Amino acid sequence: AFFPTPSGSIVTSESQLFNKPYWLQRAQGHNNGICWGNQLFVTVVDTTRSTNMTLCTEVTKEGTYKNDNFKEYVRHVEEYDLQFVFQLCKITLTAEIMTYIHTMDSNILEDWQFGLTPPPSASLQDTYRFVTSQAITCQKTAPPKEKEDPLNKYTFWEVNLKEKFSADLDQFPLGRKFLLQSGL
Amino acid sequence: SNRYPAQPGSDNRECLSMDYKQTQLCLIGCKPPTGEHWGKGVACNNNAAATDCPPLELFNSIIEDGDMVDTGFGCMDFGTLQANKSDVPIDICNSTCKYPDYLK
Amino acid sequence: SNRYPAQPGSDNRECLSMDYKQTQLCLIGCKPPTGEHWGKGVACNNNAAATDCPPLELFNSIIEDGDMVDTGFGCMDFGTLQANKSDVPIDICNSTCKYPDYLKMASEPYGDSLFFFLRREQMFVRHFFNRAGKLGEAVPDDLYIKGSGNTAVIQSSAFFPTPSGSIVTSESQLFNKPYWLQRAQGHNNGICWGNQLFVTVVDTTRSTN
Amino acid sequence: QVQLLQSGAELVRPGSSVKISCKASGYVFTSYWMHWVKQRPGQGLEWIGQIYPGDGGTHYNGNFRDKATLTADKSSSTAYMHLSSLTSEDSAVYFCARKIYDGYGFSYWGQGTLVTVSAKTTPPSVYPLAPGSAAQTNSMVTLGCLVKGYFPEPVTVTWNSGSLSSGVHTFPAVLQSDLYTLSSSVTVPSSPRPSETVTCNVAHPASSTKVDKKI
Amino acid sequence: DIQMTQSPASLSVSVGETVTITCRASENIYSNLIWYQQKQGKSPQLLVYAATNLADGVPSRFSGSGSGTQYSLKINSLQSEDFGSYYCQHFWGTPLTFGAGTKLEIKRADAAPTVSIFPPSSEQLTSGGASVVCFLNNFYPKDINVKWKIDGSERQNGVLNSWTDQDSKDSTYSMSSTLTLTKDEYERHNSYTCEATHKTSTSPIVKSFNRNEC
Repeated sequence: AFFPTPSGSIVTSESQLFNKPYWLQRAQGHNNGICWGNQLFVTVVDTTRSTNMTLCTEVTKEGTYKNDNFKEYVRHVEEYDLQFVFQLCKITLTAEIMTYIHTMDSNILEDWQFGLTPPPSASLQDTYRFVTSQAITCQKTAPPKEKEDPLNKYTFWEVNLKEKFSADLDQFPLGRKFLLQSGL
Repeated sequence: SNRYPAQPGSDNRECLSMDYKQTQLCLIGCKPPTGEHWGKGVACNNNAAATDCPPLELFNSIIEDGDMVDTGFGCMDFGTLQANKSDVPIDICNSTCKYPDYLK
Repeated sequence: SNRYPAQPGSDNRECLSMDYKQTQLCLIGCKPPTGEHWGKGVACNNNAAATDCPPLELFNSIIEDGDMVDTGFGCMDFGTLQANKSDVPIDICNSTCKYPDYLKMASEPYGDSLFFFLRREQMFVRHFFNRAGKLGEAVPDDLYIKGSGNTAVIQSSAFFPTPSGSIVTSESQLFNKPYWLQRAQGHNNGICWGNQLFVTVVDTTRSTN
Repeated sequence: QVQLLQSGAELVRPGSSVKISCKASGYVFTSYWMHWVKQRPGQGLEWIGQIYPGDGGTHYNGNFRDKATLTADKSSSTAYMHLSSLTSEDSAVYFCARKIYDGYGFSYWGQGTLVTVSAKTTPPSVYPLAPGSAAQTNSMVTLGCLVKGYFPEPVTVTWNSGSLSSGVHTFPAVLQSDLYTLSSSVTVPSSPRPSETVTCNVAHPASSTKVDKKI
Repeated sequence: DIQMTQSPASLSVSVGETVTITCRASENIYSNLIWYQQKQGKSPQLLVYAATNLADGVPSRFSGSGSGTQYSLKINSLQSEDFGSYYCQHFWGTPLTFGAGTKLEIKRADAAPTVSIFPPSSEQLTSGGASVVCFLNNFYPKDINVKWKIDGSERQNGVLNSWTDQDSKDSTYSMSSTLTLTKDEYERHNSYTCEATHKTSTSPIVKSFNRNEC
């Protein structure tokens, strides 16, 4: 019954993947950058900046050492930052397009709050509709609940950006780097 | 030098420390990313000369915040697959480290 | 190998030697370059705290000369948080090793602390030692299975690594080569207000004894 | 909220072994050393030892060496001390000590535990005490009532079952030869004697002999 | 060990005075002292830590001072909540030692005692004993010495005493003194008395009784 112990190697300052711009010009899917529902999901993993500073709290102090006079902690600190730049884009909403978005998702088209949708155009079968208030042969009464999102069970680092937009780029780091690319 | 015979005793468990495989990655998108991990599942009907072996199956889920990444011990569950609980460090002892599917 | 049970007596302090991570960097400014470090602060003394851990607070100070650089052991004050004074190397026992904050100076709108900056660091681990003393948060029970006999006392699991350096070549230097400021990164494109500049270097590939 | 519960009274026999304990909550028990202390009556406190629940590393005093066995348990969140072959000079009060996580001095204590060593309990008897026919009539006449020779604590004594009782110095119980002796003397004007003829009742949270005597 | 010499044994003080308790050890402990307060029927309570720093909840009358081998605490305008028994505690050393203990008492003007002697009870005489008791009531100060006498010749053995605490009403004390003797020793001698020395009178309090009189 064998098992080895991995260790990893040196960590340079040129083998990093952060503190750098990343422009997009063609995404690898058919979604060319558009974010329906007005949220993203950015996830990063780092194991290079993973130090462990250790504390030392004393009990009783005198200049002759005894190892029980101190009681230590172990702590660890990590921070981040995020910066973005977004671009306003419009959707013309005509007849042959809302039939396409309807097959992708329902939650998109309701969240522009411009109409409601009958889910069938009717169905063929009778579906055996009872009216006599339930005392003969039990059925599954199935009370619905939309629950307003599917992700609310999980836990994330929620950050907010409702009050952090701007219209003038060049007073920020990313704007001064982005404008030198485009030449505007 | 691993000589003979083996030194007998009830437990030879000790205290060790080890390092981790260095890794850096970054994923964005409009819907949250999906990861996976091996996990113990259901066996089949009664088989005569079968050894005792827990079956292994794939599970897809949503990558919650706080769960670990693989670290050279395979992308497998560690809670319900180690009885002795003394094979990995504490940071992965009762947790289930996943790994994203770039293919799916 | 770290055998059970424990051998030693009252105090088992050792004498050892290590080195640091190699770090080269270079800055240019008209205001002095700021920096930070992790230091203690006050707590919330109306709650009946189960443990009374010292809280920690960030402090954006201004870098003086003679202040040390990070030595892989994190950017804290070792003056007040290492009360035993005997777990870091000698030079870092009674000071604070600051570290720059690049993402703050760049986000200052006037941009008068960075005209040009470069850095190279590398580090790996050579040996492994465990600290001594009693753990603050001892391990909870449902992550291990107890024993009997020579497995009586739980060993104190305060692990700390040692930095190791690396090789240092002369292809990967950063000095004796000029730097033309074709375009600064902030808004101050090379203008030195107040008739002063502030360069700073930290070099530790040329530190023989 | 932090608390250290402690049982207040404990009666034992000399030459036997008693298990004294105190209960810990409000904090995490494995993150603090624990100390125990002894205040000799008519003397200051005496520190006996130092114990940790996390590993079990013990510390004793040399004057308590082999006298107390410091051991604890982490499931029920309590620590124990256990004095072996107890004698009369350790009849005293005891606390268990909690400091701050820093640990300069003891921030919270327990309640206290007084230990007494004796062989058997005995109920007392009450005796009436009348004044002398000398010491002629001034304004105040001082009377007497004397209980004697009992074990253990406590004991209550009331004059007229609490009717007129205002101004009596109920004297503390002194222990001599494992039996306590208490006294009480009322101050009163001279005229209601022998009018009211005040009485002395004894109530005993024990075998509970309730006796009345006329003074 | 480093033993502590706390002085005085007590103090009679009223409201308002500036007070000082002496606290002295054998070795230079570097300001690592703790002072404490105990009232009757109660547990100690944290007042000051590391000989300069107050812990929370306390008023600013308490102030610490001293360095080296000597320390003392200062309270100005002392109040009725401060009365109790005290301890100053150093906390370096194997083993830790504590203060001697001063009971901080109330000051009052002195009043001569009202002491009354009694013949023994007839209930003990049937069982075979005779207890001779001298009750010392309502004086000041607490320190007093009692003399037992038989036939003019004093007796030292068999003397049992009792003191009470300071009353919270008028700051008084009440003392119970007892001499215990058998049945055959009782009927032989006829003169018994108690003579207590005090500051209010140069001559002691004279209270006697005879068996033939009553």
